[PDB]
Amino acid sequence: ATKAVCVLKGDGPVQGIINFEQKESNGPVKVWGSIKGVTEGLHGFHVHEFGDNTAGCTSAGPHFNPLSRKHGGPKDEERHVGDLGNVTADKDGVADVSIEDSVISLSGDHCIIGRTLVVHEKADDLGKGGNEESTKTGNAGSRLACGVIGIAQ
Amino acid sequence: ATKAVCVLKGDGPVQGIINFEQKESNGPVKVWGSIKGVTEGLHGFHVHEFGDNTAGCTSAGPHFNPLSRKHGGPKDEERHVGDLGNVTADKDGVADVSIEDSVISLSGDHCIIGRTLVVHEKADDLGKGGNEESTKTGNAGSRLACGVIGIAQ
Ligand SMILES: [Cl-]
Ligand SMILES: [Cl-]
Ligand SMILES: [Cu+2]
Ligand SMILES: [Cu+2]
Ligand SMILES: [Zn+2]
Ligand SMILES: [Zn+2]
Repeated sequence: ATKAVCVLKGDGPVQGIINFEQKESNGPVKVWGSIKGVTEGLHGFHVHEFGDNTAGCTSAGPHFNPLSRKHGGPKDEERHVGDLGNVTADKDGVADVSIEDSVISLSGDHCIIGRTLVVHEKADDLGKGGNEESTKTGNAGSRLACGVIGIAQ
Repeated sequence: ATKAVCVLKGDGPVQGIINFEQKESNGPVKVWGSIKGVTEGLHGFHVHEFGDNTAGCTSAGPHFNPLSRKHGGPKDEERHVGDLGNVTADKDGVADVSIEDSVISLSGDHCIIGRTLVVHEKADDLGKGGNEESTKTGNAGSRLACGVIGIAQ
């Protein structure tokens, strides 16, 4: 299988390790791991275009959107390639991440390797929020931690 | 694509930002930037196989070596793809990096996107030391700082 990994860090207490595995060419990508230091509830979770952390998470730019679509949720046909929805933290501030997605890839034009994974302050409204930002960013707010997605063994 | 970036970090603090640019896929990659916090003199400088920083720089594994060749200097035919030689720090502990390399790439099978850039404790002996490690690691010693190479705007 092809594999990738991302270490999430930021300016505050949020940190985690996220794994990716794609067993078959153009097949589903399994995304799993854990994030700690976040508030209980849902937090937006996306791949952003640039693997640039020079000024922290802001340097990663907008959502990864090679097909020029509107923002949505991962279950929607209308979404950015990088739109992985929300992750959910428990009362301890720990989110167990377990996603399977077939729009991201670990090769080709939808490849996410070398791009940035970002966990946000607020929930992503999945494009359902009724204001213009909703179909751009999902209103997920500030970037609490990020990392560059790297090739894994 | 045509640009990449890497934020190097390690204990010291050792800190740097390294940029990569490739005009066309059949051309060389320019590698430039600055590294601070290291001892005066030459330090080994390589792309390692994995973009995995989970336990720091050790997690990046061996030099990026898709052809299974021996370790060398950047000028040599017999080298690893990731063998970028040495960078040189001044009395103030700052290295100004300025390399052009024809073997690394920002696309294709020698693509370094999603891999780890590492600066070392010691100089790289370019495979011309007397010992068996010379033609594996160049005897560059510990890993002072690293980061994952990301796609840049
Ligand atoms: Cl959802
Ligand atoms: Cl040299
Ligand atoms: Cu995001
Ligand atoms: Cu090295
Ligand atoms: Zn989006
Ligand atoms: Zn080498």
